[PDB]
Amino acid sequence: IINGEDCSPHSQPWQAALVMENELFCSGVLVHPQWVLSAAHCFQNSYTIGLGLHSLEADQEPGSQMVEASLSVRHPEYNRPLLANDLMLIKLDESVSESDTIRSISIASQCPTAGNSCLVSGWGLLANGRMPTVLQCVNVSVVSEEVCSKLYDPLYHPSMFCAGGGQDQKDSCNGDSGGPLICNGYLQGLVSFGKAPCGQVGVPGVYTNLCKFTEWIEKTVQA
Repeated sequence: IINGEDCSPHSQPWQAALVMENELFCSGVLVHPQWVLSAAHCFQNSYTIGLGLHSLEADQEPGSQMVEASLSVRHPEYNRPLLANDLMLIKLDESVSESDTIRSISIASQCPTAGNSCLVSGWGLLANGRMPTVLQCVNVSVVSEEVCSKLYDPLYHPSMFCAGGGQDQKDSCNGDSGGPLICNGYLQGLVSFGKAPCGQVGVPGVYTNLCKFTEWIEKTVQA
C-alpha cells in the first residue's frame, strides 16, 4: 500500500493473509465462513491462511487463526485473455466461527461508480519499498471506464476496473494482490495488477470487477 497508514486494528476483519514458507505473497477476502476469495494469479496447490491478523505474527494477535486449505476454484476463463478474470475461491479445510476480528463481507452487486471513494488494504510494499509490520489502509477513488479502458489498452477487459492514479500517489503495490477494495461497505474489487512502479501520478491500479461475477461466486460456494 503506497501512501497509506496503519489500519485501525481489526477494522478490516475480512482480510486474509496468504503465506507460504513464512512469507506473505498475497491477500484474500473472507466471503463465507469456509471460503476465501482471492486473485487467481495467487493460485497455489495449497494455502496457509491467516485470519484476524494485524501484524503477521499470529502469536501476537489474540483471536487470530491460521488455517489450511487446498481446494482452489479459479474462474474458468482466468487469464483468457491475458490478465482477465482474475479471481478464484479457496475452500478452507473447516468453517471458521466468526467473531469481531474474523468476519465475512458481502460482495457488491452494483458495479463501480467513477469518482467514489473506496478503501484498499494490504501488507504489500510501502512508498519506501519496505514491507509494513501491520496491515495498511488507504483511500482511492474509482476511475471511469473510459479512462481505465484507454490506459490499459489492449489488455483492458470488462472483468477489470481502475482505482487510484491521483496526484496523491495513493495506490496498491506488490504484495497487495488479492486483497479487498471496499466501496460503501461492500467488497467491490480485488487487487489485481498495475503498471510499475507503484504509486505513479495518472496511473490507477486494476481491480477485479466483482459485480460481474456474483453468480459464479454464489454457485461455487453453494456447490
